[PDB]
Amino acid sequence: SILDSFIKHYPDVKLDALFWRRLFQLSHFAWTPANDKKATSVVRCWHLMKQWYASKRLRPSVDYETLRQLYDIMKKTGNFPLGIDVLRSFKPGIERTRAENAGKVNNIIIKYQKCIIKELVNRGRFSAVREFIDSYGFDRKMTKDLNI
Amino acid sequence: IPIDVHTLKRIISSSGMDESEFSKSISYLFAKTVDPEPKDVLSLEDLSFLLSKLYTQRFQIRRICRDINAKYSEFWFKLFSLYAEKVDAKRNQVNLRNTK
Amino acid sequence: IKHADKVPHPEEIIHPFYQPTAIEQFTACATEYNPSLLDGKKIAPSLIKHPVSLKTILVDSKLKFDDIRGVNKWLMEFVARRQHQRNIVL
Amino acid sequence: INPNGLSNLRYFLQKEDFKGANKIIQSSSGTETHNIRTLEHVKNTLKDLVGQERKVDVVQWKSLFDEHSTFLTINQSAAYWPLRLEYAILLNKADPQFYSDRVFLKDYLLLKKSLGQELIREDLIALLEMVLKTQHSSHSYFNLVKQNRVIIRALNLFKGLQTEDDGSVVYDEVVISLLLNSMVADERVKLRSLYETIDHIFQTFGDKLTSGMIVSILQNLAKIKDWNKLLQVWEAITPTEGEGQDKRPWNEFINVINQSGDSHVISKIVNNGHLLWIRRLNVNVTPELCNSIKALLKTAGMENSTLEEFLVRGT
Amino acid sequence: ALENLLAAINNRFFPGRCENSLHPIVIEQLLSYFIKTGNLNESKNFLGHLIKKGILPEATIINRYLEAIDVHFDKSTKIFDIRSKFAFIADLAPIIENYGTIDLFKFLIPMCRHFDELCSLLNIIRKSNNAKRAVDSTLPIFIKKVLTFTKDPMINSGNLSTVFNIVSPIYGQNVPSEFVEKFILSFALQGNYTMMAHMIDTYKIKLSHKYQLQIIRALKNSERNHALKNTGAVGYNKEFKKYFIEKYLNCTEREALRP
Repeated sequence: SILDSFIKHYPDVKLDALFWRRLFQLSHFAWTPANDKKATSVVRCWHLMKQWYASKRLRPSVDYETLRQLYDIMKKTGNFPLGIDVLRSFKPGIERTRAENAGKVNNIIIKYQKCIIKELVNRGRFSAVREFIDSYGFDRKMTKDLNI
Repeated sequence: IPIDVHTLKRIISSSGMDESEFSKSISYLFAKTVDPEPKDVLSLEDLSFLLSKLYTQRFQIRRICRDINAKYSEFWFKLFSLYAEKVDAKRNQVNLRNTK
Repeated sequence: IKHADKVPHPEEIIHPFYQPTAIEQFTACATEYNPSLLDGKKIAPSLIKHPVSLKTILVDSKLKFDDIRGVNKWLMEFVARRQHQRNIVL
Repeated sequence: INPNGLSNLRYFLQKEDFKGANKIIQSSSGTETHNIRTLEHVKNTLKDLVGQERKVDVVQWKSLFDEHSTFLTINQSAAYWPLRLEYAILLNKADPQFYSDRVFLKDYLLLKKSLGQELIREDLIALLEMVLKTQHSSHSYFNLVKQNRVIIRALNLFKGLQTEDDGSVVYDEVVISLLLNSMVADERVKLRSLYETIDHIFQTFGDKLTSGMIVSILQNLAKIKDWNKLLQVWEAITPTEGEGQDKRPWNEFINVINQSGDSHVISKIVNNGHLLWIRRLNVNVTPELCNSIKALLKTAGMENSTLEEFLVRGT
Repeated sequence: ALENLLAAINNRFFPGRCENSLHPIVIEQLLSYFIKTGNLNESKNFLGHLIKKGILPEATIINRYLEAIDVHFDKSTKIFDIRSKFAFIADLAPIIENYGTIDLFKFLIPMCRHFDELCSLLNIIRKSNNAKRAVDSTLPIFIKKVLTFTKDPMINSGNLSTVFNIVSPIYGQNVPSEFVEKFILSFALQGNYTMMAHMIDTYKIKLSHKYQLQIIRALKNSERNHALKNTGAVGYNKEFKKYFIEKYLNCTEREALRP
């Protein structure tokens, strides 16, 4: 409330990516899985930054392992998966202009591919050129379905 | 570059301990690096210049020395000791007041 | 969409005497709309690695900078190689 | 050889009698000097027309002095070229819509290069001058884009050989500063080439860096308010440290930061590093410089003893 | 038998490096033998090894390299070529610019597919002590290549003027009339009427007679090519060209043979 009352009574301020990242971490320590198994704080803040000044080209890369942690827990959104709701975060920073290679960024994206699950028709996986679409799943699911 | 490939790393780890031989060690450090100036052994202005360079590259040296991360702190302590004793040496001279 | 013909690094490109003058490097750096080298003539035999064929296929490339960041680094890195090759005596 | 040339053409040229004014110039021909006369004093009449504020006869004038384009005038092009440059700029300042900068390029820069005469350095300066004189439509980050397009193609005319420019115009001062100022107006519109341009300036032009471009870079960077990279370029010195004192203009930095000069950034730059290198590199502080820093710190923090009296007498 | 010997030696002595470690003279001899046997792959490998060892091969051997490359794929430069012709030039970059025989320059004249591509080429000839004889040998082929590119009269006109002002330092002054007329022949096309008008008075050729059927042939080609290029003929139109038509014309041809 303090910050909100501040920025509606003040011209726009340079809300850096650190501000949002620290806000996400604070919300993570705030939301309680036992009291509420629905991370309202993190998602609400995520919407806040997405609509902050319409998020004018808000495409940073600050190693959001918090999003990965949130995705680890599932079925906490309007749609049936929680992860695919988090998949909306993909559109900001698709180009990965700064995240060319190396670091933990590329390591979490290749680790982020677990968001896909089940054998369905996913032809909207533009992602980035030269993607290993044929290195996960397949034999681990069809044979199990047959055995059932 | 002030940090080198195991060279400054070998020096900051020293031959077990800095001992009194580290003064010439840092002398060679700012000798091979930029501004060699092979005319003196130690000068306060040179150390003041070198300190900013060390601060900027302190990120990388810690990265490489993250495995050891033990003699690193002692090396910084030794650098402080040399800085303090040089300051005291200047302080003995009156110049401007006493302990400016 | 088909491949965009992404520019390769100067190591891939092989040319004996192509020395890029300072004026052309300034031209490349001052361009903000799809910069390019040799005016995108598609004449640059490149030891490039295709995403599915990483076998150092040799092919002339457009050398058209899709973006603007890092192009300057590309020019300094290329000129450094050419100066090094020129310097060596036989 | 008509003696009436350059003495009566003006009266029929103000009224634009077409054939009435063209007959006299048609009768004027012969020697090379007469050819100059036919192509001379037309600039004076055109300037008089500009004094009369008449900018709808671009095509008629173009046909007029293209019909009588003598070969002898091109034969002594060394002295004729300034006359054509005056003509072309005058047309540009008179209704440039029909005489867009591209028309200037095709009719002057292209033809001059074809004819083989060497390009004098001043051509770029006038090009930038008249390009920044007027701007086109689409005033949403596209004035800069198309301005970059026209300028880059204009200078693309001489991406070949030296053309008697071993010290190419790039190495000439002023032209680079003006082009940098033209390719971005202010913080309202910022292009994606700034960082590449002045980084290229730093790496390559550091050997022959001059006060001109090192000053304009700061002046332009102030407009975009890009302090985070401004401090990188300032801290970056192509020679090893302050080899031969400090080449970077400290006074100009004080003057530019005095302008605008956000409280937070000046506080960070004064106290949080980015200072005390003056005493490290032992540069001489001009008395005017000392006064400027005194005024700055009077507006900025701690003008009394620290960082104002310090670095001046060595304290 | 020689190939068997080479394989046995390489495999037994040390597998991590080929015969390139031998004395350079033997490597040069091996290069000569391979070229005489047309083993381009081995030739390029050994030549690349020689350059990294700080050895300058003899001019004749490099020329033999060039002709072996030419004969391997029946030459016949085309769109498909050049790129295939590449991959055998990387090790030769040190010998271009620094050093460089005339056969090398002539070999690279055609592979310059762009004017700016050969701008550096002509620059390094002008920086070489062999500039005069190399220019003497390769100027006509250079003229053909530069004319092949830059179809538009304006851009090739500027290119030719640039080559003119950069070759004028070469030979100092009094360039042989053979190149003067050869340049004019390739220059009579398109435009730049004014600078050739200067050129005739610049040197002492002053020859308005038939260039053994070449002057009128050049005019014929220009008017034939006028439909394709220079259609507007801004400055090159007869309204302007009339003065030059009536200026240089010998009595042998009756008003340019009444064209």
